[PDB]
Parts: sequence; structure tokens; C-alpha cells
Amino acid sequence: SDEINELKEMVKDEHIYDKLVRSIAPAVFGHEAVKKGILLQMLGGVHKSTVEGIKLRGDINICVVGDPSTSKSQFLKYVVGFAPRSVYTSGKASSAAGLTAAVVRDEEGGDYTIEAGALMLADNGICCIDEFDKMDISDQVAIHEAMEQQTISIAKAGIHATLNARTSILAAANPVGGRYNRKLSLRGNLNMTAPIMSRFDLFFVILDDCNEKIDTELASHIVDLHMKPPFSAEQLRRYIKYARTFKPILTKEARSYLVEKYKELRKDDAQGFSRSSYRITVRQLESMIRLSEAIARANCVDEITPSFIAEAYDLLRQSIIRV
Amino acid sequence: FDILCVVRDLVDEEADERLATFVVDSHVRSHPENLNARQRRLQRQRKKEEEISPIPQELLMKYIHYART
Amino acid sequence: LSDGGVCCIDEFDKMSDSTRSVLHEVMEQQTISIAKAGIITTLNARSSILASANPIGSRYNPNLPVTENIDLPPPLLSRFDLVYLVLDKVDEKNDRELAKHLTNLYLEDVLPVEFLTMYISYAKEHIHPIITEAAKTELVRAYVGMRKMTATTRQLESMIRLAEAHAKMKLKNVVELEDVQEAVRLIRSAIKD
Amino acid sequence: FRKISRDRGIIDKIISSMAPSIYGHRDIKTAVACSLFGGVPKNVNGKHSIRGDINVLLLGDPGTAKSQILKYVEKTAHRAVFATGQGASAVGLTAS
Ligand SMILES: Nc1ncnc2c1ncn2[C@@H]1O[C@H](COP(=O)(O)OP(=O)(O)NP(=O)(O)O)[C@@H](O)[C@H]1O
Ligand SMILES: [Mg+2]
Repeated sequence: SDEINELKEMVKDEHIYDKLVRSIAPAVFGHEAVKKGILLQMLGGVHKSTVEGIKLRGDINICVVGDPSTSKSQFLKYVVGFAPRSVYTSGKASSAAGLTAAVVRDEEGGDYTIEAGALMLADNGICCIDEFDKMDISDQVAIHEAMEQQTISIAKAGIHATLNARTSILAAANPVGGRYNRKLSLRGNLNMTAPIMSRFDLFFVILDDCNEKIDTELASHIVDLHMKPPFSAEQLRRYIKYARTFKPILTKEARSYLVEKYKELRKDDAQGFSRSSYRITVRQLESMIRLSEAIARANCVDEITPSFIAEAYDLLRQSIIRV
Repeated sequence: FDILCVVRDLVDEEADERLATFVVDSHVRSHPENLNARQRRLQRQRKKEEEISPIPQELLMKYIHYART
Repeated sequence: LSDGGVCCIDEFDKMSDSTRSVLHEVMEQQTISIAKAGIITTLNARSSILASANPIGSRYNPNLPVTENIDLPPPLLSRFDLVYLVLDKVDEKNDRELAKHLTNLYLEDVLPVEFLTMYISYAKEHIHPIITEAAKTELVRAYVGMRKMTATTRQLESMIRLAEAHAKMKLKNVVELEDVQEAVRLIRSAIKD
Repeated sequence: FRKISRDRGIIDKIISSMAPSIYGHRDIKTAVACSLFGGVPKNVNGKHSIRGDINVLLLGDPGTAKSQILKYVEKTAHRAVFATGQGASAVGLTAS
């Protein structure tokens, strides 16, 4: 009954949405945009099935790009410490097998068996990868199915399977050469390519550069953490679990607005005299839907307002407008 | 591979708007919450399938299998 | 296997970037986040690495900074707390006194390591310094100084850990300004690059 | 089947019905329809057997429904199996 009162106070406190973001990653100072995205990932979009059987992805995939001195790994260790059904591994010192699934001999039966990789343990959950850019291309091309079709399909050793991989992926990435350079595109700052970058919903580019007031505040926070937030973890998780029971619907006024705001991203992404796309594929339209659904969950409303579309549109612009 | 399909993601405003409208309409038409109760929602489902499909998929699969065999 | 103790690594400058990429999560998380066929584990390994490294080629170039000499990238050097140059350059004063220092070994019949390692062990069992405000003020200030010398919070965290280590001397058990000053000062010897 | 087939528009109604929630891409849907109905296998006097199957390659950009088209056919065909990239092996693909 007192937990029910906590949920009632949460929905009564109608600017809760800000308190949630500030409750994310409490050991990390600043980086409000990342914290917001992490909240929306943990809330997720809504999983859907079409009349033709085609599934449409619910999970939100995020990549956090920045210098190795940055707070990036502490974001991963926060989610790994906080989120149910979550796993942690490094891009180097892991293998495509240990990622999706392996095929091995059973010590009991002697014949072959499937052996579960991390993207199976993270099914209906989250997968957190450190040093993702330093992963072999052998293994980056392996997770392509799990990120989008949300399955691991296998045909090896006479054993055939299609195992579920409904995971939200969170990737800590370094730019090329380790140091970010905003004079280049996000295309140029990463060793990735469009097949994998289009599979990520949104990129947060947490570069580090000096600013004396921010630096004094950050230093004070770091030193105060060595002991010279709006919710407890239980309260935050209880709200997230409650919020995951909503299944928001696109209000009709949000639909046409979403079409136009996608068309603005679609226009501004275009490259060359051909007007070829690079970052805005159809996956990013679906990303706007998933993010607006996650926002509607963050607000505990079963309907998506056009404001939520605007927030998703702005969150996708973060990875583009730094031309 | 004795047919090749080449697929390109060109930015094109009147194609992208129809595509994006279709994708959004398809998403809500696939949303979970959207002659007894079980049969009634199947009839609504049938009309939803007829919103986009000139013949039912259930009919098409048997038609394929028949035509093949 | 060096969990909870010093890992000495020689020839460190010749090591491949892949192996350094594994040591990244040692220096950042002190654990190994494995995932391979049948084996998934966060293998805890809390080792204080003591690397020994060289400039590329036969000699250090004194007309270049340590990064341009060592050829390992700057943020890898920023993982470590202190980085040192020890150089073979000719000087008859230093070379005489070193030769004397070395040749004195054959004359004679806290020095001993048994007492040193005992003292370090007893300090680890008994001395766990908390931080005073006189340390906080210099920590925040000194980092903001070298940040606009151009530095990162990893230097500040290094200063904190070094000041706590300095505060284990004299069984002091409390960090104060002087501990931060020496931690900062020794870092000023290093961060000049 | 007999009744609906004699409609002179049946081919395009089938091709539109292919992967119906996938907008456009009518040449893909045509190729998928052709593959999924197939040709006729033959053997001249028992001497010379000829492939009846039609093989189709979908080559193109990210986020253009190519994988979803395959996932549609996986639901639609009588006998079918789906394999991806490094999830396959040579023996796992042909026989072992
Ligand atoms: N014309 C379309 N109609 C409907 N959905 C589409 C269309 N084009 C792309 N999509 C969506 O795009 C998403 C990804 O589709 P997918 O099948 O992975 O495309 P793809 O061409 O195979 N990309 P890739 O795996 O990188 O080669 C799906 O969730 C689809 O719903
Ligand atoms: Mg594909």
C-alpha cells in the first residue's frame, strides 16, 4: 500500500519527467542528454506484430561516443548495476560466438548443442558493450540481426535455430584515434559504417572540453563523491516497471506532425548531387516512434502528444546538426 | 542469382512522405490494443488486412502451395 | 594472477594496441569483461600496474616531449598516475657518483626489504585516510589550474588516490593539504609532457 | 483459387499482396513472387536435368526492408529456413 502511494505521488507530481532524468546515473555529473536517452532506452518502445507476421522493433539502441577519460564507462556500469536482465562485456576480449550464440558439444549427450551468448542472456533486457568501436568487424557484422530483427539465426554442425535476441544495445564508443574532432562529421569521427550506425537509434557525442565554471563544479562533485538525487534506486526502478505497463498510441495529431518532422530530418541528411541518405534511413522514422513511445511511458500517459514527437526529433538532431 | 534487385535509399520528398505516412499508419494498425468476442476482433482484423492486401495472406499461402504442387 | 598486487610489465612500449585495449578496463574498472563461446564473466583483477617502457628506437630525443618520444598515444599515458624519464645522458658528476654508488657495493660486509614489506603491510591493515577540507580545496584548485595550463578528471582522481597514499605515511590516517600538494607536485613533474 | 485466378489482374494483385505492409519496392515484390512460385523443373530424355528454381539477390542500402522481406517469406513459404551471415557455416548450409 505504501508502494502504491509512491506510484500515486509519482503520477501526481506531473513534472516527474525531469526528476527521472536527474535520477539516472547518479555517480555521473552533467550529461543530461545521455541520462535522458538512457531513461528512454530502459522504458523502451512498444513491441508490435503486423498482419503479415512482420515484427517491428520495440528496443532502443544507443551509442555513447567520447574520449576515454570521459564518464562513458560509468554510464555502462550504472545500467549494469541498476537494470534487471542486463549484461556487460568489452568489444575487445569478446567474440562473435560469445555475443550471439555458440555451437558446442554437450558434455552429457555428446552431440552438438546451442550455447547461449550474451545477446541471448540479454533477451527482453539490455546489452552493454564497452570499447565497442575496438571490436572486430567479424563481430560487429554478427550483431546486425539481433539489433534489428531481434533474433539470432544459426545454421551450423547440423543444428538449426532462430533464437530470440530482443535486447536494447548500449555501446560505449571512442572516436577514430581516441580524440573527438567536431570539425568532422559523426561519419568521420567513427570507424563505423551506415549498416551499423543506422541500426543505432540515436548517438550521444559526449566530447570533453574545458570550461572553468563547469570544470570547478565537476571537480567539486568528483571530490564530494570521494567524500571530502531525486529518487532512490528502488523508487526509480518501481516507476520504470510501472511505466513499462503502458502501451502508448499515436494520437492522430501526432501522426502527420511525425511525418513532416521525419521529412525534415530526411531532407537535412541528404548527401551529394544524388541526394543519397546516410544517417536518416527508414529505421530513424521508426526510431522517432520508439522514442515518443518511451517518452509517453516516461510521462505515464497511454497516448503520444506531438510534444513527444518534438522531443524525439530534437534527440535525433543531436547526432546530425554538428555538421 | 538469376534476378538481381538493386535497392537504393534516395532522398525524395513525395516518395518519402507517402512511405512515412504508410509506415506510421502501419505502426498504429499493428498496435496491440487496436460472432462472439473472439470472432468479432478477427473480423476487424480481416478488414485491417484488407486495408492493404488485395487477397488474404491465409488464402495466398494455400494458393502458393497449390500452384507449386 | 596479480589481483591485489603490483603487476610489473617490461618492454611495455612494444605491446600491441589490442592488449592495451584490454588494460583499458583494468585501469578503468580493475576487472575483465569477458564474453566468448561458453564463457561469460566479469573477472575481477585489482592490480597496480608498474609498466616499464622506452622511446621508439635506441634513444630518447631530448628536443621532443615524452609523447612524441614514447609513441604510445597521450590518453594511454593519461591512464597512469606518474610517468618518468630515466636517461643515459653523459655527465661526469652523475656518472662518477653513480659509479661510486655501484662500486661501493663490493666494500661493505630502514634498509631491509623484510621490514619495508612489513611496514607497508601494517599500513595497509591499519591506515585508511579520510579527506579533510584543506585537501579538497587544493584538489579542486590544482585540477582547474592544469586544466587551463589541457587535462582531465583522471588527473584529479589520480591526485586523490596519491594524496590518500601519501596520507598513509607517518600512520597519519587523514588526508590534508600537504598530501595533495605532493600528489599534485609529482604530477606537475609528469603532466608537463 | 480457380475463380480468383481467371481475373486478368491476378498477377498484380498477388504482387501487391506480397509483403503487404512494405511500401513500394514493387520490383522486389515481383522477384519474390516469381521465386516463391518458381518455374518448372525439367529433364530431357533423362539425360539433361534443368533447374526449375529461381534465385533472387536483394542488394542495397541499410534500412530498406530487405531483411524484413526475407522474414515475410519465412512465414509465407511451405518449406523454408532462414540463416544469417556468420551464423551460417558451409556444412550447416548444405549437408554434414
Ligand atoms: N518500404 C518500407 N515499408 C515498411 N517498412 C520499411 C520500409 N523500408 C524500411 N522499413 C523498415 O525498416 C526496418 C529495417 O528493415 P530491414 O529489413 O532491416 O531493411 P534492410 O534493407 O534489410 N537493412 P539492412 O539489414 O542494413 O540491410 C524495418 O523495421 C522496416 O519496417
Ligand atoms: Mg537487412
